[PDB]
Amino acid sequence: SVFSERTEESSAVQYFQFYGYLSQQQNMMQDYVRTGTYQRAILQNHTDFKDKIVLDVGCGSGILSFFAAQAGARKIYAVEASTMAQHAEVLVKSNNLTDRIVVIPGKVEEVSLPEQVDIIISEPMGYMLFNERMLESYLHAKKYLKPSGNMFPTIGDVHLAPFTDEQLYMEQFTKANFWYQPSFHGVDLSALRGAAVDEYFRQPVVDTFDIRILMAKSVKYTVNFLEAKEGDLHRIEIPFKFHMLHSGLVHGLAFWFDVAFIGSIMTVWLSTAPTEPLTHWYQVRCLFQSPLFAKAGDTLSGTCLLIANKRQSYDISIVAQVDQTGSKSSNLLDLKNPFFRYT
Amino acid sequence: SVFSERTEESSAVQYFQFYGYLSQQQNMMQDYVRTGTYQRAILQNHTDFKDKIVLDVGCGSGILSFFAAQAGARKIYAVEASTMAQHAEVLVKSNNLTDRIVVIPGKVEEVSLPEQVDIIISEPMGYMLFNERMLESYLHAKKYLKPSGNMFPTIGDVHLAPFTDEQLYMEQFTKANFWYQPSFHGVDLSALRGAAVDEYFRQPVVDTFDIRILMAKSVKYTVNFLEAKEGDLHRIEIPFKFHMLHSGLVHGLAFWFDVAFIGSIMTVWLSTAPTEPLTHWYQVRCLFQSPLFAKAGDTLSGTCLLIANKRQSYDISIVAQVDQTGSKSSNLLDLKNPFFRYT
Amino acid sequence: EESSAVQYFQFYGYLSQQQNMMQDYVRTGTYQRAILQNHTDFKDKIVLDVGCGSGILSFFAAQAGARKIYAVEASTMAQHAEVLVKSNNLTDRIVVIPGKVEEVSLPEQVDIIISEPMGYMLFNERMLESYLHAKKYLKPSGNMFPTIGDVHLAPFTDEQLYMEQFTKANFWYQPSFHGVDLSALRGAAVDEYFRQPVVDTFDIRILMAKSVKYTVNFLEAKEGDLHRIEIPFKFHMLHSGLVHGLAFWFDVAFIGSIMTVWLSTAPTEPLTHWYQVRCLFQSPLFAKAGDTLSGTCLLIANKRQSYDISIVAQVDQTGSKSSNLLDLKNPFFRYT
Amino acid sequence: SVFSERTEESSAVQYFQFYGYLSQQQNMMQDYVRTGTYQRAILQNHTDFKDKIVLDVGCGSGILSFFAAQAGARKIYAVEASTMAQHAEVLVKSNNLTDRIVVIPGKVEEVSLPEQVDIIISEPMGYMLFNERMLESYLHAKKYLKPSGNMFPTIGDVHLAPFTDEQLYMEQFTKANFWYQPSFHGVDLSALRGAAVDEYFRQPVVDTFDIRILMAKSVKYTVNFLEAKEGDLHRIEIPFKFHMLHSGLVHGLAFWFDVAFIGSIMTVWLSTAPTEPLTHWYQVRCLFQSPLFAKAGDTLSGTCLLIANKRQSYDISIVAQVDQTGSKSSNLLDLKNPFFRYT
Ligand SMILES: CCOC(=O)C(=O)CN(CC[C@H](N)C(=O)O)C[C@H]1O[C@@H](n2cnc3c(N)ncnc32)[C@H](O)[C@@H]1O
Ligand SMILES: Nc1ncnc2c1ncn2[C@@H]1O[C@H](CSCC[C@H]([NH3+])C(=O)O)[C@@H](O)[C@H]1O
Ligand SMILES: Nc1ncnc2c1ncn2[C@@H]1O[C@H](CSCC[C@H]([NH3+])C(=O)O)[C@@H](O)[C@H]1O
Ligand SMILES: Nc1ncnc2c1ncn2[C@@H]1O[C@H](CSCC[C@H]([NH3+])C(=O)O)[C@@H](O)[C@H]1O
Repeated sequence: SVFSERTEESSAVQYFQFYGYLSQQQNMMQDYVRTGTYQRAILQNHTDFKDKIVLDVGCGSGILSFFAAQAGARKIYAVEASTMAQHAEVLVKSNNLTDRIVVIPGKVEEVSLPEQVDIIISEPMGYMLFNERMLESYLHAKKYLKPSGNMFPTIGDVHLAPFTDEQLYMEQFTKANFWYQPSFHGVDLSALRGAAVDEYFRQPVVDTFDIRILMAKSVKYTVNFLEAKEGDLHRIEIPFKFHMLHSGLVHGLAFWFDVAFIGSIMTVWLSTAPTEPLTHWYQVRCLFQSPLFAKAGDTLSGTCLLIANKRQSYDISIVAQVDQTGSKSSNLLDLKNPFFRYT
Repeated sequence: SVFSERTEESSAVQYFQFYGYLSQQQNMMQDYVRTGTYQRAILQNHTDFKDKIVLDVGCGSGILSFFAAQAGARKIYAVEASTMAQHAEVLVKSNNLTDRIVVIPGKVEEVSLPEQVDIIISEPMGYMLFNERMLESYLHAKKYLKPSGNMFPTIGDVHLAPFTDEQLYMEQFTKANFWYQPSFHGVDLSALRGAAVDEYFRQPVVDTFDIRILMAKSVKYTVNFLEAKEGDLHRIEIPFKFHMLHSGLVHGLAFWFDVAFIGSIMTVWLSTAPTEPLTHWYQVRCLFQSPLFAKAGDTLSGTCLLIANKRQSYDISIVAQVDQTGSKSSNLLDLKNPFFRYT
Repeated sequence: EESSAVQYFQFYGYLSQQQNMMQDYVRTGTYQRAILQNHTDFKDKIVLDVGCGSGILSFFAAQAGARKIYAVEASTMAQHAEVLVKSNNLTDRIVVIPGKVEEVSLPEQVDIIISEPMGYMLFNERMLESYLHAKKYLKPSGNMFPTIGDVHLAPFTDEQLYMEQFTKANFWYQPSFHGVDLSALRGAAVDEYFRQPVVDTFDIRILMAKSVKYTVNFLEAKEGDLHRIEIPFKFHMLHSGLVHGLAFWFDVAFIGSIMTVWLSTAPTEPLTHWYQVRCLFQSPLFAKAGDTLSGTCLLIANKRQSYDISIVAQVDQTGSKSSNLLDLKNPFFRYT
Repeated sequence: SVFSERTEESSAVQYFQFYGYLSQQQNMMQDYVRTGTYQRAILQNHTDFKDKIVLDVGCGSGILSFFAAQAGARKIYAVEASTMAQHAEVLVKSNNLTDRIVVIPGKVEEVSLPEQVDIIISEPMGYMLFNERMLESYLHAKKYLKPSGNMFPTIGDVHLAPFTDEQLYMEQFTKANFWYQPSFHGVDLSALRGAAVDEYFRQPVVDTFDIRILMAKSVKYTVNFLEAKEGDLHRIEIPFKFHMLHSGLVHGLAFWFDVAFIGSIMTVWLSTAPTEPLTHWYQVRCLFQSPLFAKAGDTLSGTCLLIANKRQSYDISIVAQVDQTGSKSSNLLDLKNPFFRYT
């Protein structure tokens, strides 16, 4: 199948084991911004759902299908690959919606749906939008989408901005310098210090931060889910040119994302920006191996290349240069294993 | 091999991947009670190592092998299945111990050793002692042990005691009651309440606690590593009969463990008891879904049954009754998915 | 029901209960203040005291110069009031008439009716109906003391109380209480506990929105108006969080010719023997600051001299709704 | 029925409304002394129950019937007049005991049983044993008892003893003197002081106390439920002669009670004495209007007469005199309206 060909089994097992927990669905559901914004988007665009056929990709508990039901959908196919699928069936039955919602256990790449749909709904966004690579299943599901059908969310924006955080940068060495001692219980650990430094810097940092550490307005990379194909997400090249608003040391790049629901009545935005209330996605920061000095007015240019890997995640490659000085720094990060710093 | 027939590919991959990180090694090493107590056990029993052949099962960073070298071992075979093996060899070289520590990459069930050993060392203890199932590899390694050789640790004591903690119980009940809502954003979730409670209470609670919450003297279950066979750890049946010292609600059972290093010069104990300084193992508590009332003088009897599973952990069944009244509780826990409650 | 009335009037026949009421200085002092400072509404007037008890209000009316006070009391306290009238040398002015105001015959119409008919949440005990019934003896230009009553409602957050009640219900969750499985009743137990209005006081900071007010004008209203009392509400949430229920209190106003005097049982005011009342939701509602919480509190009069209370509340922005039933006759007195 | 004939409608309605609440059943159930002693009494006398026909008078939640089922009864008729009867039916089914326990809604005086029973069980004890007059229903149920049938409880002991408690006594005047003031908001209340004193002294005081307030060994009055007839409980005359152990002022009589379960295997006692752990019955004290001075060695003689009233309670008449001095005191108390003093 399409899913299995792009994912090591070991990862998929863990992934769907993870989403089989009611506690995780609860964790997502209790994020008021998320759930409220999806509900707001679906109900305020009721003309996009009333008497329509809907597909819920990865329905989990089923919450979005029930929202689609509130909006008047004629028939909702709710596909779910984890065991959560049975619980969804339970909720469908207990909410007297069996005539309207059909739970389909399995992967959307592998199940067969009987008819074309007017609209697809889903919540496939991970850290940095793309983590978990579920966006590809979302795009894959358009094989069941009627031409001129719609996608909720309709588009996704990834934002990048350079940041300064001396303490975060210093933290890595403070942790790694554990190994820089000649007699830990009589053992010289120092030979592993460089390896420890490298290991820490390959971890993207998941947490939030004060927006005051940001040194330039973000660069935006847009995925239009109506236009994009699954293959578009295998290699994501995000060039950037930052016009520095502040003078100082740039320690790395900060990441967050927005998604938009573009309905017939209105467009509704779900934002994970550090200027907005915190969500369960937080934000993500990728350090440069070496800080770059920049003056306000200078340009910081380079590339963030996201390469999809077989663990349902991405290898992140960042190259940055201060154009005015030629000072250069890069980093390569493994997004499947982020460091959760939030407290 | 013995390891692969009894272990899922997915679980083993994540396990040995997990232990491939220097940061996790740093976390274990920075547990001073653990590391210091091991070093104390090995050095104070230097005669059990002097000019001896040693096997270190799962050497990780190699720290125990270095202790064995400090104590005068002539040759140490250090077996390690994760990529950490590469790092351990780096340390063996930078510490000029190549003539004495031989790193052998691979699983102890699969590698070939050149000779039998006089003593086996390892740190195979997990949560509730048994989690991760490394004790089976530790016991499996005895095929390389000479007829009158020794094991460090030599024995392991599991301790059980009932506790009262209304707040923890109500905490979990508070979490589970989310699924009690009849109108979460208009959706009746209640049909799943029972499912939510089951899932939450199946999580052993990992943390520490004040000893005064204990309602009776602990019961001890001893595993003798010198005599026990690997197969013995597939199904562990722990009967218990507590003589209640205090009247009140028993909300569940608390678990911790001791291990002993029985050397020629001394017996050295490593304890994770709540009366002792905290370790990275903390303590473990298994909640009853419903508490049992008992009076001082009553006896609380039952069985704790541990079933080894394919995810390198245990299915826990706890059945307990207040003998005088017939008040009974039965519970099942999934040790692989614990609740980390500390700070 | 005869059964309810017997207990009611036996309860009010005890001197200790009168003492308990009298020793509420806010109540007694505020009543006295309302009557004396509007003394011209009583001076040389005819008064009816509905449910006079010990007679204290009739005595206030006498102090204000009333020419004649008919003090109606159905409990045996009526006999104690007459003792006080004699020992206070007011036989020429206070006439105790034992019996129910619905059943006695009065010699003349009155200029003003006084009474203390307020129960928990104002309406408990359904004595307001007797008060309004008594208006048959009221002159066209007559007055009522109190004249109006305001019921105040506000959403509140109080996790401690909610878990307190759930902890109690959790008893019925046991699969083996002395070997007996009680759990099949847990749903019934929760329902019962959560049907208890909680009588006590609280810190005003638990309130999550400015209160909503429902006013009953005793001068205008009919007895019949009180069998079904429908109180709609729309709260504009000031704080984000879990709404665990609705808090209730009441004010009454004595609108006299000289001044208006207010008696308040609000949590911002000194405590009275009425405290305040809270109705818990079985499931709390999450609301954000700025959201709207709308719904209805419906009071249906029953034959046990009280009301069946249905509270339905909804967060308008999410559709999260909670429904609840309270038996006002059996409250939980939490105050200590 | 005999029940409707001895109780005003108003009282019975309130009584059975009161007992229709689960919280009330719960409070009785959570009295461990009570519930546990009944369970012990029934299980330890299993030969009095195994394959027998049982009558449970006023089963409430049904708990005693379930104890009888545990002891092996072939059949239990569980009679209950409040709406609790319904909830009892639910528990019998959910506990898979419909073939052995038959819930019979109604008053034991009014329902019909299909057959005679071997043993009657009940918990009919009120304050000072006799309050609520349920013992008459219990004795009435003997119309269904086989000759040589048994009753659990089998006997009831009411204990009386003189006590000294100056503070309790003074409390009464402190409370009544509220009315002894010439200008309560301008009103002279004093004419009612005597009535207030009266009202307070007519209330039996419910609470517990230090046994050291007792001034003589108690006198015991026994009801043998096997022999007694309903009518025996309408008028209960308890003569007493106390031999004073301590010198001082006697302020009244303290009351408590025991019941005994006289089975074929053993006798089990349920005691509410102030020397025993507290129960929901506490103890009861009836004050004398005027205290009596007694010397150690003096005799305090008199009568406690309990007269049943239609409010399902008793009018208590107590007359006592110190024989050596002739000083005399009386009190008339209404057990229906006690003062709950316990704090
Ligand atoms: C929570 C406290 O509740 C209260 O405020 C009251 O009910 C006030 N209480 C006490 C107030 C008292 N007057 C005082 O201020 O001293 C009501 C009194 O009115 C009597 N009564 C109730 N119905 C009655 C009826 N149809 N006909 C005649 N009498 C009635 C009652 O027997 C009682 O004596
Ligand atoms: N290819 C796939 N096919 C089906 N379900 C999937 C797939 N990939 C991920 N999922 C599920 O999609 C869900 C993403 S989480 C969103 C769940 C739910 N719609 C909610 O908003 O609460 C998880 O339950 C995953 O198990
Ligand atoms: N069957 C096995 N064979 C070899 N190594 C193993 C096996 N099971 C676990 N391990 C490794 O053993 C280690 C357990 S942690 C103990 C490491 C070291 N003794 C120290 O105290 O620092 C990890 O590095 C695991 O990867
Ligand atoms: N005459 C009567 N007939 C039937 N039930 C009665 C009668 N009098 C009292 N009861 C009930 O008897 C119970 C008294 S206490 C509850 C006793 C129960 N067996 C237990 O141990 O928990 C109440 O449920 C009353 O409603």
